[PDB]
Amino acid sequence: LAFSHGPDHVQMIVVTSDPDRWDWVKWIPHFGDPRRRDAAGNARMVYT
Amino acid sequence: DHQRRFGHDVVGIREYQGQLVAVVTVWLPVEAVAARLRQFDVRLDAIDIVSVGTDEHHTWLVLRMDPQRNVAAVAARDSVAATLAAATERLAHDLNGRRWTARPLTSSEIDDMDATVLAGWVSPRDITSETLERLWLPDTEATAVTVRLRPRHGGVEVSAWVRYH
Amino acid sequence: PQAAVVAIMAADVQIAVVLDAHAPISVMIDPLLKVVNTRLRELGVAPLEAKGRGR
Amino acid sequence: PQAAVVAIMAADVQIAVVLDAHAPISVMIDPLLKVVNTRLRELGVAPLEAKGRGR
Repeated sequence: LAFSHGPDHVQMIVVTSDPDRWDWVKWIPHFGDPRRRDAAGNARMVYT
Repeated sequence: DHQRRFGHDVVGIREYQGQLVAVVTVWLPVEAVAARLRQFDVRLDAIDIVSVGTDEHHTWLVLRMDPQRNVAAVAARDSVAATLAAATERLAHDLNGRRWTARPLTSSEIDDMDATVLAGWVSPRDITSETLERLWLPDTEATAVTVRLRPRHGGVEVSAWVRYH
Repeated sequence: PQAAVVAIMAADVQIAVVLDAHAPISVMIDPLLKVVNTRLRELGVAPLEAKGRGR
Repeated sequence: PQAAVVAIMAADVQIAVVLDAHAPISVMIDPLLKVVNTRLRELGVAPLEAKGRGR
């Protein structure tokens, strides 16, 4: 999905109990929340 | 003979039965140039440290490389001369950076270096590592001091000799 | 402001950090090794220490 | 740590590099490609490309 669809068309959410398995997704711009900003950029749309 | 290559420096080369090239360098430097006898592909015949002086303190590396032991490397490259020119530029850039600088000689300056080495006798020494800085001390108008490195096995083994006047 | 997010490789681990994209390296490298050592200590890894002279 | 000096070759060029000998190749291939492309572009040589699909 990240290759085929741009961040403006598809956004992504991961809800997890084990975020270490999901630590790689932080780089993918589709997980970026456009609404909340932090030091690293857009907020990651990963929830526990 | 001479070349300027796709690299960075002009390099003089001589050939008679195999190729010869030399690099000047400007207290003690590191001894570990033995590894550069075995580059990533080429296999050089010997590394000889050469030095001459009284005054007139000069210090040199002269390198021997047989193309026929190196054909597998040369065949990948657009010239045998370009091969050894690159390998000597590698050694020059490895030595360069510290207080001592290094460059390949032009073949004209190679004949100059040959003249200064001649300028117109004791035993070869079995154990040498401590000797170098005191073996310069005996009184002479000219001393030539040199050390040889050769690939006896996968290691590198050392010999040194000197002459005076 | 613009920032780089980069994956520092040290002591056989990757550590992600945020850095000022316009400050020079020498300014931001002074807290960086502290942050890295703090993460290494979080990981229970022997921290980075210097030997001899250098930077 | 151990880092290996090696030659590398591509695009009718050979370059020598020092690689973090114990890091996975998947950590290093991508910036090694970027390094090689920068070096080739500096030489006026046509850089490397991905053709179609592959890796």
